Amino acid sequence: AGRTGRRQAIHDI
Amino acid sequence: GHMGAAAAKKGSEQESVKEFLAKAKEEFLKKWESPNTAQLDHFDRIKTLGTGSFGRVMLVKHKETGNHYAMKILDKQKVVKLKQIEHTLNEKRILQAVNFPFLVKLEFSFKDNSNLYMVMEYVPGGEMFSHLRRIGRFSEPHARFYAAQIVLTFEYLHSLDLIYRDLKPENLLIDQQGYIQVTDFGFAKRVKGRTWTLCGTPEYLAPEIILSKGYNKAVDWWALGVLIYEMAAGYPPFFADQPIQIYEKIVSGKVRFPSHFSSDLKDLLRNLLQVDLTKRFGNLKNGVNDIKNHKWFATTDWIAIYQRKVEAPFIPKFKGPGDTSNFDDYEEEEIRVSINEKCGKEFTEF
Ligand SMILES: NC(=[NH2+])c1ccc(C(F)(F)F)cc1
Repeated sequence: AGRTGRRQAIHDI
Repeated sequence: GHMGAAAAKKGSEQESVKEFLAKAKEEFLKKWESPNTAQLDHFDRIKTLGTGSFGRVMLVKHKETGNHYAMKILDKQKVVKLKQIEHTLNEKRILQAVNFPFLVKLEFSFKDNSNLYMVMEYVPGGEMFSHLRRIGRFSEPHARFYAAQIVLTFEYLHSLDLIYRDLKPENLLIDQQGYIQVTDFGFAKRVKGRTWTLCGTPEYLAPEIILSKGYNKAVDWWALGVLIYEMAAGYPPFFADQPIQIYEKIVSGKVRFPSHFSSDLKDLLRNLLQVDLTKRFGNLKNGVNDIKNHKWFATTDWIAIYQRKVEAPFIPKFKGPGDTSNFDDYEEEEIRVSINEKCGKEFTEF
Protein backbone atom coordinates (compact mmCIF):
# COMPACT_ATOMS: atom_id res chain seq x y z
CA ALA A 1 0.00 0.00 0.00
CA GLY A 2 1.25 3.45 -0.94
CA ARG A 3 0.28 6.83 -2.31
CA THR A 4 -1.45 6.56 -5.67
CA GLY A 5 -2.50 10.20 -6.18
CA ARG A 6 -0.47 13.24 -7.13
CA ARG A 7 2.46 13.80 -4.78
CA GLN A 8 3.37 17.22 -3.42
CA ALA A 9 7.00 18.23 -3.16
CA ILE A 10 8.35 19.60 0.12
CA HIS A 11 10.52 22.73 0.11
CA ASP A 12 12.01 22.14 3.58
CA ILE A 13 11.49 18.75 5.22
CA GLY B 1 35.11 -6.54 -26.50
CA HIS B 2 31.39 -5.78 -26.54
CA MET B 3 31.86 -3.42 -29.51
CA GLY B 4 33.75 -4.25 -32.70
CA ALA B 5 34.15 0.21 -35.84
CA ALA B 6 31.20 0.60 -33.49
CA ALA B 7 33.68 1.83 -30.87
CA ALA B 8 35.04 4.56 -33.15
CA LYS B 9 31.51 5.74 -33.94
CA LYS B 10 30.61 5.88 -30.24
CA GLY B 11 33.77 7.80 -29.35
CA SER B 12 33.20 10.33 -32.15
CA GLU B 13 29.62 10.63 -30.87
CA GLN B 14 30.91 11.36 -27.39
CA GLU B 15 33.26 14.06 -28.70
CA SER B 16 30.34 15.68 -30.53
CA VAL B 17 28.39 15.71 -27.27
CA LYS B 18 31.23 17.65 -25.65
CA GLU B 19 31.20 20.11 -28.56
CA PHE B 20 27.44 20.63 -28.22
CA LEU B 21 27.57 21.13 -24.46
CA ALA B 22 30.37 23.68 -24.76
CA LYS B 23 28.24 25.78 -27.12
CA ALA B 24 25.17 25.24 -24.94
CA LYS B 25 27.02 26.57 -21.90
CA GLU B 26 28.14 29.70 -23.77
CA GLU B 27 24.51 30.43 -24.76
CA PHE B 28 23.22 29.70 -21.25
CA LEU B 29 25.72 32.01 -19.57
CA LYS B 30 24.88 34.90 -21.89
CA LYS B 31 21.25 34.68 -20.73
CA TRP B 32 22.08 33.80 -17.12
CA GLU B 33 24.16 36.94 -16.55
CA SER B 34 22.11 39.40 -18.65
CA PRO B 35 18.44 38.30 -18.50
CA ASN B 36 8.21 42.31 -16.52
CA THR B 37 7.40 41.11 -20.03
CA ALA B 38 3.57 41.30 -19.65
CA GLN B 39 0.71 41.97 -17.24
CA LEU B 40 -2.28 40.02 -16.00
CA ASP B 41 -4.98 41.83 -17.99
CA HIS B 42 -3.31 40.76 -21.24
CA PHE B 43 -4.73 37.25 -20.68
CA ASP B 44 -8.11 35.58 -20.47
CA ARG B 45 -8.09 32.86 -17.82
CA ILE B 46 -9.71 29.66 -19.06
CA LYS B 47 -9.23 26.71 -16.70
CA THR B 48 -7.13 25.47 -13.80
CA LEU B 49 -4.74 22.75 -14.98
CA GLY B 50 -3.06 21.92 -11.67
CA THR B 51 -2.78 23.07 -8.07
CA GLY B 52 -0.22 22.98 -5.28
CA SER B 53 0.45 24.48 -1.86
CA PHE B 54 1.59 27.89 -3.17
CA GLY B 55 -0.83 28.42 -6.07
CA ARG B 56 -2.04 26.97 -9.34
CA VAL B 57 -1.35 26.61 -13.05
CA MET B 58 -4.03 27.92 -15.38
CA LEU B 59 -4.67 27.66 -19.07
CA VAL B 60 -4.79 31.25 -20.30
CA LYS B 61 -5.40 32.86 -23.69
CA HIS B 62 -3.41 35.91 -24.75
CA LYS B 63 -6.01 38.54 -25.64
CA GLU B 64 -4.09 40.15 -28.51
CA THR B 65 -2.52 37.14 -30.26
CA GLY B 66 -5.02 34.45 -29.26
CA ASN B 67 -2.14 32.14 -28.33
CA HIS B 68 -2.71 29.76 -25.44
CA TYR B 69 -0.27 29.43 -22.54
CA ALA B 70 0.09 27.81 -19.14
CA MET B 71 0.29 30.48 -16.43
CA LYS B 72 1.80 29.51 -13.08
CA ILE B 73 0.43 31.82 -10.36
CA LEU B 74 2.21 31.95 -6.99
CA ASP B 75 0.58 33.71 -4.02
CA LYS B 76 3.42 35.77 -2.53
CA GLN B 77 1.74 35.43 0.88
CA LYS B 78 1.88 31.63 0.68
CA VAL B 79 5.55 31.71 -0.40
CA VAL B 80 6.55 32.39 3.22
CA LYS B 81 9.43 30.08 4.15
CA LEU B 82 12.97 31.20 3.38
CA LYS B 83 13.78 28.32 1.03
CA GLN B 84 10.35 28.68 -0.59
CA ILE B 85 11.40 32.22 -1.59
CA GLU B 86 14.93 31.47 -2.85
CA HIS B 87 13.53 28.56 -4.87
CA THR B 88 11.06 30.84 -6.65
CA LEU B 89 13.94 33.08 -7.77
CA ASN B 90 15.95 30.03 -8.91
CA GLU B 91 13.00 28.83 -10.97
CA LYS B 92 12.48 32.07 -12.91
CA ARG B 93 16.15 32.71 -13.58
CA ILE B 94 16.86 29.16 -14.72
CA LEU B 95 13.82 28.93 -16.97
CA GLN B 96 14.64 32.21 -18.70
CA ALA B 97 18.18 31.00 -19.49
CA VAL B 98 17.83 27.34 -20.59
CA ASN B 99 17.06 26.03 -24.08
CA PHE B 100 16.57 22.31 -24.81
CA PRO B 101 13.94 20.37 -26.77
CA PHE B 102 12.47 18.63 -23.69
CA LEU B 103 12.29 21.68 -21.40
CA VAL B 104 9.20 23.86 -21.35
CA LYS B 105 9.76 27.34 -22.76
CA LEU B 106 9.08 30.39 -20.57
CA GLU B 107 7.35 33.21 -22.45
CA PHE B 108 6.61 35.93 -19.89
CA SER B 109 7.13 36.63 -16.21
CA PHE B 110 5.78 39.46 -14.09
CA LYS B 111 4.41 40.23 -10.64
CA ASP B 112 1.79 42.41 -8.98
CA ASN B 113 0.75 43.30 -5.44
CA SER B 114 -0.29 39.74 -4.55
CA ASN B 115 1.18 37.19 -6.96
CA LEU B 116 4.11 36.11 -9.09
CA TYR B 117 3.38 34.93 -12.63
CA MET B 118 5.30 32.69 -15.05
CA VAL B 119 3.71 32.17 -18.47
CA MET B 120 5.03 29.17 -20.38
CA GLU B 121 4.18 27.21 -23.49
CA TYR B 122 1.00 25.15 -23.14
CA VAL B 123 1.51 21.41 -23.59
CA PRO B 124 -1.95 19.96 -24.23
CA GLY B 125 -1.12 16.24 -24.08
CA GLY B 126 -1.38 16.20 -20.28
CA GLU B 127 0.86 14.85 -17.51
CA MET B 128 2.68 11.56 -17.86
CA PHE B 129 1.28 10.85 -14.39
CA SER B 130 -2.34 10.59 -15.53
CA HIS B 131 -1.55 8.48 -18.61
CA LEU B 132 0.53 6.13 -16.47
CA ARG B 133 -2.11 5.76 -13.77
CA ARG B 134 -4.78 5.14 -16.42
CA ILE B 135 -2.92 2.36 -18.27
CA GLY B 136 -1.15 0.95 -15.21
CA ARG B 137 2.41 0.62 -16.50
CA PHE B 138 4.41 1.29 -19.66
CA SER B 139 6.12 -1.53 -21.55
CA GLU B 140 9.91 -1.37 -21.38
CA PRO B 141 10.36 0.13 -24.90
CA HIS B 142 7.81 2.82 -24.03
CA ALA B 143 9.44 3.61 -20.69
CA ARG B 144 12.84 3.61 -22.38
CA PHE B 145 11.74 6.23 -24.94
CA TYR B 146 10.81 8.59 -22.11
CA ALA B 147 13.84 7.69 -19.98
CA ALA B 148 16.19 8.56 -22.86
CA GLN B 149 14.76 12.07 -23.03
CA ILE B 150 15.33 12.54 -19.31
CA VAL B 151 18.91 11.25 -19.59
CA LEU B 152 19.66 13.81 -22.33
CA THR B 153 17.89 16.58 -20.41
CA PHE B 154 19.90 15.87 -17.25
CA GLU B 155 23.14 15.64 -19.27
CA TYR B 156 22.33 19.14 -20.54
CA LEU B 157 21.29 20.58 -17.18
CA HIS B 158 24.20 19.07 -15.24
CA SER B 159 26.70 20.41 -17.77
CA LEU B 160 25.38 23.90 -16.85
CA ASP B 161 25.84 23.02 -13.14
CA LEU B 162 22.06 22.82 -12.74
CA ILE B 163 20.42 20.20 -10.52
CA TYR B 164 16.71 19.54 -11.18
CA ARG B 165 15.64 17.89 -7.87
CA ASP B 166 11.94 17.14 -8.58
CA LEU B 167 11.79 14.43 -11.20
CA LYS B 168 8.42 12.59 -11.19
CA PRO B 169 5.63 11.78 -13.69
CA GLU B 170 3.57 14.72 -12.40
CA ASN B 171 6.22 17.12 -13.81
CA LEU B 172 6.54 15.52 -17.25
CA LEU B 173 4.07 16.68 -19.89
CA ILE B 174 3.47 14.92 -23.21
CA ASP B 175 3.54 17.16 -26.28
CA GLN B 176 1.70 16.78 -29.57
CA GLN B 177 4.49 14.61 -31.01
CA GLY B 178 4.48 12.31 -27.97
CA TYR B 179 7.75 13.67 -26.57
CA ILE B 180 8.37 14.90 -23.03
CA GLN B 181 8.35 18.48 -21.78
CA VAL B 182 9.79 18.98 -18.27
CA THR B 183 7.57 21.71 -16.83
CA ASP B 184 8.26 22.77 -13.19
CA PHE B 185 11.65 24.18 -12.14
CA GLY B 186 10.67 25.15 -8.59
CA PHE B 187 13.41 22.98 -7.03
CA ALA B 188 16.09 23.48 -9.69
CA LYS B 189 19.31 25.17 -8.63
CA ARG B 190 22.73 26.16 -9.94
CA VAL B 191 25.23 24.20 -7.81
CA LYS B 192 28.95 24.00 -8.53
CA GLY B 193 29.56 21.26 -5.93
CA ARG B 194 27.33 20.44 -2.96
CA THR B 195 24.06 21.89 -1.73
CA TRP B 196 22.17 21.22 1.51
CA THR B 197 18.43 22.02 1.23
CA LEU B 198 16.15 19.22 2.38
CA CYS B 199 13.66 19.35 -0.49
CA GLY B 200 11.93 17.25 -3.13
CA THR B 201 9.16 14.69 -3.29
CA PRO B 202 9.37 11.85 -0.73
CA GLU B 203 9.21 8.84 -3.06
CA TYR B 204 11.95 10.33 -5.29
CA LEU B 205 14.43 11.53 -2.63
CA ALA B 206 17.94 10.13 -2.73
CA PRO B 207 19.15 8.70 0.60
CA GLU B 208 21.79 11.40 1.05
CA ILE B 209 19.03 14.02 1.02
CA ILE B 210 17.08 12.16 3.72
CA LEU B 211 20.25 11.75 5.80
CA SER B 212 20.93 15.54 5.82
CA LYS B 213 24.16 15.16 3.86
CA GLY B 214 25.52 17.75 1.48
CA TYR B 215 24.64 16.28 -1.91
CA ASN B 216 25.24 16.90 -5.61
CA LYS B 217 23.77 16.25 -9.05
CA ALA B 218 23.81 12.47 -8.41
CA VAL B 219 20.46 12.89 -6.65
CA ASP B 220 18.96 13.40 -10.12
CA TRP B 221 20.37 10.05 -11.30
CA TRP B 222 18.87 8.31 -8.25
CA ALA B 223 15.54 9.95 -9.11
CA LEU B 224 15.87 8.72 -12.71
CA GLY B 225 16.05 5.21 -11.24
CA VAL B 226 12.83 5.82 -9.31
CA LEU B 227 11.15 7.20 -12.44
CA ILE B 228 12.13 4.30 -14.70
CA TYR B 229 10.99 1.82 -12.02
CA GLU B 230 7.66 3.63 -11.63
CA MET B 231 7.10 3.86 -15.39
CA ALA B 232 7.82 0.15 -15.89
CA ALA B 233 6.06 -1.17 -12.74
CA GLY B 234 3.24 1.37 -12.30
CA TYR B 235 4.33 2.19 -8.75
CA PRO B 236 7.60 3.46 -7.33
CA PRO B 237 10.20 1.27 -5.57
CA PHE B 238 9.84 2.85 -2.11
CA PHE B 239 6.11 2.85 -1.55
CA ALA B 240 4.32 3.55 1.74
CA ASP B 241 1.39 5.56 3.07
CA GLN B 242 3.40 8.05 5.16
CA PRO B 243 6.58 9.99 4.25
CA ILE B 244 8.50 8.69 7.30
CA GLN B 245 7.93 5.09 6.17
CA ILE B 246 9.08 5.95 2.65
CA TYR B 247 12.29 7.49 4.02
CA GLU B 248 13.10 4.35 6.04
CA LYS B 249 12.71 2.21 2.92
CA ILE B 250 14.91 4.51 0.83
CA VAL B 251 17.79 4.48 3.31
CA SER B 252 17.67 0.71 3.94
CA GLY B 253 19.39 -0.09 0.65
CA LYS B 254 16.83 -2.71 -0.46
CA VAL B 255 14.82 -2.77 -3.70
CA ARG B 256 12.54 -5.53 -4.97
CA PHE B 257 11.54 -5.78 -8.62
CA PRO B 258 8.43 -7.11 -10.40
CA SER B 259 8.91 -10.50 -11.96
CA HIS B 260 8.20 -9.02 -15.41
CA PHE B 261 11.23 -6.67 -15.29
CA SER B 262 13.92 -7.70 -17.73
CA SER B 263 17.32 -8.55 -16.25
CA ASP B 264 18.82 -5.64 -18.22
CA LEU B 265 16.34 -3.29 -16.56
CA LYS B 266 17.04 -4.60 -13.05
CA ASP B 267 20.78 -4.22 -13.62
CA LEU B 268 20.39 -0.58 -14.68
CA LEU B 269 18.11 0.18 -11.75
CA ARG B 270 20.41 -1.46 -9.21
CA ASN B 271 23.18 0.87 -10.41
CA LEU B 272 20.96 3.99 -10.30
CA LEU B 273 19.25 3.15 -7.00
CA GLN B 274 22.68 2.75 -5.43
CA VAL B 275 23.08 4.19 -1.93
CA ASP B 276 26.90 4.21 -2.23
CA LEU B 277 27.83 7.35 -4.18
CA THR B 278 31.18 5.86 -5.23
CA LYS B 279 29.17 3.26 -7.18
CA ARG B 280 26.08 5.12 -8.48
CA PHE B 281 25.75 5.39 -12.25
CA GLY B 282 25.94 8.97 -13.39
CA ASN B 283 28.44 9.72 -10.61
CA LEU B 284 31.46 7.74 -11.83
CA LYS B 285 34.55 8.47 -13.90
CA ASN B 286 32.59 7.93 -17.12
CA GLY B 287 29.71 10.15 -16.00
CA VAL B 288 26.49 9.86 -18.01
CA ASN B 289 28.07 7.44 -20.47
CA ASP B 290 27.72 4.58 -17.98
CA ILE B 291 23.99 5.14 -18.41
CA LYS B 292 23.87 5.85 -22.13
CA ASN B 293 26.01 2.78 -22.92
CA HIS B 294 24.12 0.43 -20.59
CA LYS B 295 22.65 -2.65 -22.26
CA TRP B 296 19.09 -1.57 -21.46
CA PHE B 297 19.63 1.41 -23.81
CA ALA B 298 21.39 -0.63 -26.53
CA THR B 299 18.56 0.06 -29.02
CA THR B 300 18.44 3.78 -28.23
CA ASP B 301 19.62 6.18 -30.93
CA TRP B 302 20.61 9.06 -28.66
CA ILE B 303 21.08 11.57 -31.47
CA ALA B 304 17.79 10.56 -33.09
CA ILE B 305 15.96 11.08 -29.79
CA TYR B 306 17.48 14.55 -29.45
CA GLN B 307 16.57 15.42 -33.03
CA ARG B 308 13.06 14.05 -32.39
CA LYS B 309 13.35 11.59 -35.30
CA VAL B 310 12.05 8.54 -33.37
CA GLU B 311 8.38 7.57 -33.63
CA ALA B 312 6.71 8.08 -30.26
CA PRO B 313 4.87 5.16 -28.60
CA PHE B 314 1.83 7.29 -27.83
CA ILE B 315 0.41 10.46 -29.43
CA PRO B 316 -2.16 12.33 -27.27
CA LYS B 317 -5.50 13.21 -28.84
CA PHE B 318 -5.99 16.94 -29.39
CA LYS B 319 -9.29 18.51 -30.45
CA GLY B 320 -7.78 21.91 -31.25
CA PRO B 321 -6.03 24.87 -29.64
CA GLY B 322 -7.05 25.40 -26.03
CA ASP B 323 -8.31 21.83 -25.55
CA THR B 324 -7.95 20.74 -21.90
CA SER B 325 -9.34 17.20 -22.25
CA ASN B 326 -6.05 15.54 -21.27
CA PHE B 327 -5.98 17.26 -17.84
CA ASP B 328 -7.92 16.50 -14.67
CA ASP B 329 -10.44 18.94 -13.19
CA TYR B 330 -9.69 21.15 -10.18
CA GLU B 331 -11.59 23.58 -7.99
CA GLU B 332 -11.66 27.09 -9.50
CA GLU B 333 -10.91 29.98 -7.14
CA GLU B 334 -10.98 33.62 -8.23
CA ILE B 335 -7.66 35.41 -8.69
CA ARG B 336 -7.90 38.39 -6.32
CA VAL B 337 -5.29 41.15 -6.50
CA SER B 338 -4.96 43.18 -3.28
CA ILE B 339 -4.83 46.98 -3.27
CA ASN B 340 -1.63 46.97 -1.19
CA GLU B 341 1.67 45.47 -2.32
CA LYS B 342 2.65 42.34 -0.40
CA CYS B 343 6.19 41.10 0.23
CA GLY B 344 7.72 43.71 -2.05
CA LYS B 345 11.25 43.56 -0.64
CA GLU B 346 11.37 39.75 -0.46
CA PHE B 347 10.69 39.53 -4.22
CA THR B 348 12.51 42.62 -5.52
CA GLU B 349 14.67 40.34 -7.70
CA PHE B 350 11.74 38.62 -9.45
N1 LIG C 1 1.27 23.27 -20.26
C1 LIG C 1 2.04 23.49 -19.22
N2 LIG C 1 3.22 24.03 -19.39
C2 LIG C 1 1.59 23.08 -17.88
C3 LIG C 1 0.36 22.44 -17.71
C4 LIG C 1 0.03 21.87 -16.50
C5 LIG C 1 0.91 21.92 -15.42
C6 LIG C 1 0.63 21.14 -14.18
F1 LIG C 1 1.19 19.92 -14.20
F2 LIG C 1 1.06 21.75 -13.09
F3 LIG C 1 -0.66 20.94 -14.00
C7 LIG C 1 2.11 22.60 -15.58
C8 LIG C 1 2.44 23.18 -16.78
